[PDB]
Amino acid sequence: MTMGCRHVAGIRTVTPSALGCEECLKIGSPWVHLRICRTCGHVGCCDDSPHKHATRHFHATGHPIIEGYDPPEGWGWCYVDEVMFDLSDRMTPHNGPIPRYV
Ligand SMILES: [Zn+2]
Ligand SMILES: [Zn+2]
Repeated sequence: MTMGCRHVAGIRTVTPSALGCEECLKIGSPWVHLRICRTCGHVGCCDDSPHKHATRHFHATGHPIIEGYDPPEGWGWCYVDEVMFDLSDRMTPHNGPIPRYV
């Protein structure tokens, strides 16, 4: 899909902390789509969502590469690069059934 930047060389297959955006789950609120780090395994709603968990989390932890978990297409977005590359065979397995609200 896209040439992976050096950041990709340090990402692995991780395990999600929840069945969706943990922050949204804390208040029982829906999400649009989910982005999980290929590092800490923590999930978050995209910046397309008004909650913006993935973006604030990125700034908080420094995890620039996220994967679409809610849409398990198998791609990795690197915030600092703005490039979306392929993770088709490395895609994170489901730890449960993700509640698609939207
Ligand atoms: Zn990068
Ligand atoms: Zn993270």
